[PDB]
Amino acid sequence: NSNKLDSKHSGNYDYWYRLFRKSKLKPFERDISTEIYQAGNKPCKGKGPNCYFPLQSYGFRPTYGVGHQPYRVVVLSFELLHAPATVCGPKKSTNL
Amino acid sequence: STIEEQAKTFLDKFNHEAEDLFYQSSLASWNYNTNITEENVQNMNNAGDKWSAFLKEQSTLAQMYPLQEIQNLTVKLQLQALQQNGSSVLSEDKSKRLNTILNTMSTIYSTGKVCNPDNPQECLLLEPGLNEIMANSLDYNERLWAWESWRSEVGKQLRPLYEEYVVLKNEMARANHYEDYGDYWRGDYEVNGVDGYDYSRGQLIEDVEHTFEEIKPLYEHLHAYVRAKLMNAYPSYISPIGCLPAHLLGDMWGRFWTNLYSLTVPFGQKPNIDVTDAMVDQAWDAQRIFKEAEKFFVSVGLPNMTQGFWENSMLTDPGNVQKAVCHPTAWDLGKGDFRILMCTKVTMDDFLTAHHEMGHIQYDMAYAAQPFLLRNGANEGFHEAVGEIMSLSAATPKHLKSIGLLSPDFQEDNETEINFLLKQALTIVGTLPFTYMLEKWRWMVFKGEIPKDQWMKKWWEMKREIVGVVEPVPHDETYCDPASLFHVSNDYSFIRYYTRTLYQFQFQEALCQAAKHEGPLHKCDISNSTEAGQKLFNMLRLGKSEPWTLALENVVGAKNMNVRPLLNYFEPLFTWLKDQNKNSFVGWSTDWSPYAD
Ligand SMILES: *[C@@H]1O[C@H](CO)[C@@H](O)[C@H](O)[C@H]1NC(C)=O
Ligand SMILES: *[C@@H]1O[C@H](CO)[C@@H](O)[C@H](O)[C@H]1NC(C)=O
Ligand SMILES: *[C@@H]1O[C@H](CO)[C@@H](O)[C@H](O)[C@H]1NC(C)=O
Ligand SMILES: *[C@@H]1O[C@H](CO)[C@@H](O)[C@H](O)[C@H]1NC(C)=O
Ligand SMILES: [Cl-]
Repeated sequence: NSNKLDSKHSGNYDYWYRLFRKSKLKPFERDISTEIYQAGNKPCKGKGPNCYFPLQSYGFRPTYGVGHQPYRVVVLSFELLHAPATVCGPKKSTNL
Repeated sequence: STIEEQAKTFLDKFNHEAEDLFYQSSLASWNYNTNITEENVQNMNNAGDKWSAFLKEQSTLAQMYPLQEIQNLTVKLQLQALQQNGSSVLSEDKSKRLNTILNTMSTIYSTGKVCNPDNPQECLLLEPGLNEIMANSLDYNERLWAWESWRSEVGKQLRPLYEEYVVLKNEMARANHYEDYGDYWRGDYEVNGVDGYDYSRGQLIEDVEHTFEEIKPLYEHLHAYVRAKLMNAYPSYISPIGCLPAHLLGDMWGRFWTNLYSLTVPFGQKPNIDVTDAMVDQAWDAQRIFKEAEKFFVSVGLPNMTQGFWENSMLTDPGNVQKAVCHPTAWDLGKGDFRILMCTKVTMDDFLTAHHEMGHIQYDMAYAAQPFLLRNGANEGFHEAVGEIMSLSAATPKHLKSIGLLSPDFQEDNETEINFLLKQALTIVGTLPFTYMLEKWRWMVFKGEIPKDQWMKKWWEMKREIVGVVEPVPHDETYCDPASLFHVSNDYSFIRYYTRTLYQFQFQEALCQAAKHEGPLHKCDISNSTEAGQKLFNMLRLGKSEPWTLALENVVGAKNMNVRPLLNYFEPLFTWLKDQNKNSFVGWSTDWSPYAD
């Protein structure tokens, strides 16, 4: 939980997330989309009545519930593929 | 493609914008109400103007969605709550005239002054002055003068203005497909589209009339007892069969009979429960009071409290440099920011008031995840009732003994519980007929059933027939005495109190049954039970996205208001009081009046 650094009064309006995309994403994909969504029929241009801007804001304040609390998440991924390993754990031993 | 999805997108936008706007508005109100300056007034005026403009803009923009093409209930509730334009359906001219007449109602009621007939320059306001006059003075002449001066000063000014108020409100209600303003007010309890939970607009009138019918006998017995005590105190002013005078009921309008306690105390010699000596002896302060209530709320398993409330809320009077208006109010600023404001003193009354305020905060915090348009009680009457049930629980002497405020050597007996129940009856039983008759009378006035030239006459006829209250000096149609009340003159519904009285006792009975208590309903304690807390939470999380009937059933299992808890709680009181009333006349005569000799 990050409640001291990634929190501020008067609301935190800096963090984003996306709720609209044409289809499902593929694993480990980056998509900085700027196009406007379309519902099913209109040749709409711009922010139409059925065409919206697909970016929202993570409104944050330090008086939030635990379930809604802005948790800091980092994921670590490894690959067990046969190749020369460059990073490995340390080990140390006794005296001579 | 469909209009439902466009409605979902519109509500999604409105929720996130209105959260910030309402937060700024409520923060301005919070910095004004506690800290009274002139620039904070300007800041609140600006914030409120922005909030009202936003509400009007959203209503105008979302009026183009017809409600006939919505399926899932959640959205339909949001759109119905949003679409109510209120006064905006009326033309601009009559709307502004209405807002001015409302402002004059507020100014006249707040600044109303009455002067004694011996000193023109010495005049008294109501809350600072007449309140104390009719709450402490035992002099008949002084109470009569306070009643008559206040009424003759406010009602004559407020009568034609109330008439045009009723006309404009009826016109606006007819514009909004309502037969009368009474129907507009009754629409709060309205629900549709849910099978097995429907509720009609006349159903409210029917059930309230039935409940008053079943509650009548205890009120009449208490009236007989109070009348006997009053003739014991005042032999030459009250008839053995006639109705009680209005200005002998403890307050300005007969709303509460809490003052008359000393008159109807059964054992003036039996000690009364009070732990202010316990707080001063143990050096209790506001922080310890609120921590004690914190642990009381934790005892049932409710969610334990947050940091910002303790850090930023003022739990004490802010000295004399800054002056605060500290009526007990729980503030939900939105976005998880909950706050409290009241000038805390070391008194048991403040202990119960704090428990009530924390109960409101607990309710407010329970539905924090609910969207912006629905973050409110299932109806209007669930907030206060939930706040008052906690104070009722904390007032039990068992809890006081448990938390080390009352000595374990204290001997509970029949007389002490009879005294406590008489106190509770004087605060509760006295106000039910007043609330019922007041709201009902306004309903007929709104319905327009009573012609203009007999409003006061019919009002007093109802009072003498059903409430047992008769005026001491006759009044003509130029008076507007009902408007001499805070709720009547400032556009508030009054039935809320009757429904709250029923709901709080229904909840108390249900939770006490769930608590497995072996003893009198009034001795019941709800701590030690996380099952009761879970039962309370099962409705606390609901809010009002679902019909109020379902929320009530989730607690008591009943889909309608019932009077069984109220009669069961006061049953020992009822049997003792009927034991007393064997030698006194039961009922009242409407013909007798103090001014008729
Ligand atoms: C006094 O007024 C200021 C003005 O914003 C406010 O910030 C402060 O909280 C007030 N003091 C209180 C509420 O105790
Ligand atoms: C309403 O929405 C809920 C939650 O998504 C869903 O479970 C339910 O089937 C919907 N009902 C209708 C009538 O669309
Ligand atoms: C916090 O609340 C839970 C119930 O929600 C309760 O089990 C726990 O005892 C509370 N915390 C403390 C310190 O009592
Ligand atoms: C008090 O605590 C324990 C809980 O197991 C038990 O003696 C008793 O059931 C509790 N009292 C009530 C009223 O639940
Ligand atoms: Cl009436």
